[PDB]
Amino acid sequence: EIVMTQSPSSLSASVGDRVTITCRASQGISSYLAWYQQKPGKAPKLLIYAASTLQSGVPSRFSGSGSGTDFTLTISSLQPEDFATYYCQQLDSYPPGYTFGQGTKVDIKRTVAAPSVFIFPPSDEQLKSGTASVVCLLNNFYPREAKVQWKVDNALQSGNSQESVTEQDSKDSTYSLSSTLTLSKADYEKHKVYACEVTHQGLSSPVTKSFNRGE
Amino acid sequence: QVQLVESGGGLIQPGGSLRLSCAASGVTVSSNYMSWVRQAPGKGLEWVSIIYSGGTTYYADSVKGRFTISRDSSMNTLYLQMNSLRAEDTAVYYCARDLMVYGIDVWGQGTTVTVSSASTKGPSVFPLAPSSKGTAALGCLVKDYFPEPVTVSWNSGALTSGVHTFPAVLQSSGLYSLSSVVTVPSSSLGTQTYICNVNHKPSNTKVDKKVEPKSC
Amino acid sequence: ASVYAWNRKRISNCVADYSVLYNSASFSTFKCYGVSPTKLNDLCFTNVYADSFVIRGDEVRQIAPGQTGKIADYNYKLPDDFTGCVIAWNSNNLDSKVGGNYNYLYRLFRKSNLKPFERDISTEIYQAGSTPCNGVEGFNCYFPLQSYGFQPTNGVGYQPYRVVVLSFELLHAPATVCGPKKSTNLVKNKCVNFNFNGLTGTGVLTESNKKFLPFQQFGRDIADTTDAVRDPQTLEILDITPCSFGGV
Amino acid sequence: GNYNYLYRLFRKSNLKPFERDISTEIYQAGSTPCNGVEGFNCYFPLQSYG
Ligand SMILES: *[C@@H]1O[C@H](CO)[C@@H](O)[C@H](O)[C@H]1NC(C)=O
Repeated sequence: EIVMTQSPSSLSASVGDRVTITCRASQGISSYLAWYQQKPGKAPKLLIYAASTLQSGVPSRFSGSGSGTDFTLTISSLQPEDFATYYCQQLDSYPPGYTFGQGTKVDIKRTVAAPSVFIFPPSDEQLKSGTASVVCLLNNFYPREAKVQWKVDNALQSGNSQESVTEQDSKDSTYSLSSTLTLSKADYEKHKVYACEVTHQGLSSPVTKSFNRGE
Repeated sequence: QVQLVESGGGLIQPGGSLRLSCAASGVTVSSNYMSWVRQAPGKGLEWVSIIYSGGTTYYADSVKGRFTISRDSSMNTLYLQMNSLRAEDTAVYYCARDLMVYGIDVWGQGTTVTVSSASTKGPSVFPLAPSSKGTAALGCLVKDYFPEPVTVSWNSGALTSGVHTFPAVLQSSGLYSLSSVVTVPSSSLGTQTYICNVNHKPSNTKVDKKVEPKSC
Repeated sequence: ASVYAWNRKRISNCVADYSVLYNSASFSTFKCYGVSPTKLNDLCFTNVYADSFVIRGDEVRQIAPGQTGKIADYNYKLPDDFTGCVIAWNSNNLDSKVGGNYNYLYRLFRKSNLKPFERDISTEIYQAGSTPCNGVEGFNCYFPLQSYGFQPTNGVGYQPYRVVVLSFELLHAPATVCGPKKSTNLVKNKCVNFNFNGLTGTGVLTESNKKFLPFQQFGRDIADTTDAVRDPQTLEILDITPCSFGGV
Repeated sequence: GNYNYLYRLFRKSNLKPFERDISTEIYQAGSTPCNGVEGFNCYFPLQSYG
């Protein structure tokens, strides 16, 4: 089977920047490649076909190049309407199917901002139901990459949490992230110290917010 | 007017059946390679099926023996018949005109398919109280509802600055959860009431939850 | 040839040595439908057809009865009742260039499937939409042929393979293509069961005394019995004396 | 597709009346001895029905 490796997973770019997105075929596919653009909630939009031909109606700042294994998309001067996700597609593959790259999100570049971290205990109302939700908030941060680690009595917790990220804010270009730790009431009452540990480029060292159950 | 318009999507229990339509204008469906491509939430495009102009059809392994592609030349319409539906079939389904080496140039707007055994349920709204320890954060946890969507406002629309309503996540239980947060001056936590307004039309549920500083 | 314009050589009036073909280590695909390869040398047919072209490796599987795909539907179609053999080998060392070999083409657009052994060489602009084309390319108006552009760095699935389809046709007309049907040495003065050109019998072959004409093959006694034969290889006339027998 | 039903595709000679052959010996379709190893011109005599 032929594998498509796309890189990077994300890049940040200001308006006017030259953007470059890379796609690597695990074996030679000659020119059997196409590039697409896709925005949240919309369908894909074809940009380049046959590795290097510009689809009709696509602005000339888009260009594709490469043949064989290594392919690049190029946006010579990034415009505001070009912030989207981009990915490559191997053309006319076998077995039947569409092999797409993993995708490259192109977000708006801005100065680094460290998150504000807040931890929220489960409410008394929810505890009466049988389930304890613990929520960790990462407010107005940039860039998107961020690591959240839950600790329960200093035990690092994985497998019982889910995360949700907003889209880039239309005024200050930051992200916000929430993390929800779900436990049974019985488990929750077996432990005292609940904390989320946040590491981020804006923080010189991991920031921890915690509470003690019942205080 | 070159466009593809999909329809037929909806909510259906596992094992049910569903028939998607794709009405074309400009493009002639029976003269073209026509594909169905789907995209699960947060996942990538997954090819489903294709019908050749000469009549040849192919299907993804995951849908073989359950899905059937077809077309009505007189209606210039493409169809996908989906039987024995499963939870992991949940996705937006696009129809597309394939030009092979010339790429996929015409896409539809997409129709949404949701397959789930979950029972329609209005959400519980729990407070996320500001901690006792210049600006404090508070919010509302909108837990265990189905189906999407819910909308959230603060003080009936009077509080919009600094509000962040996160996209919902799907839990192992098959129900959705979601949080809405806002940051406010610490100095207001005693003199300003904060209520979140939660609306969930599928269950006819409107809930207002007052979020207060917690009393130790 | 390009697959859309596949080449056909009609072979007739000849002896076919199939040992050259099946005993070859140089073929990567060799599938026969309705005939055993080894057991082809003792068969006669009225016509042999040799169709040849180049396709992708991923497309080789389409050269078979009852297959689908761009090649089987729009380029080269075998019948469901195919009696013949499909032979294919990788030719990346020959049919690919470093810039890409664009000489080999395939049909990409066609309204309906080819009938078996049909050959469409038309270049009419393909009308993919509602408004007609009138020989003008453009949106919804596509040149029907496309190029493979074989590059030597391609994976096997995209590398060129040469394909030869041998069809064996048998009509109500005299057969002109048979297999070798070799012979052996002959022994004299010993009772043998013999089979000359068209006749068979049992007897002892001996050096003769007759003078057959240059065109005479089989002798005949007065009572319509074979008496002498002309050896097909050696221009010598052999008398057939039936092997000794008698009552006990 | 049920493939539990098999049929023999090759044999060095035709079966005699009421003869039963269940051997799984590799049929040598070419001039190269198989030595019990399947491959080119070395086939498993049985094939499954579709
Ligand atoms: C047939 O071939 C043999 C050798 O293979 C040769 O000696 C003989 O003269 C040939 N006969 C004729 C009629 O050409």
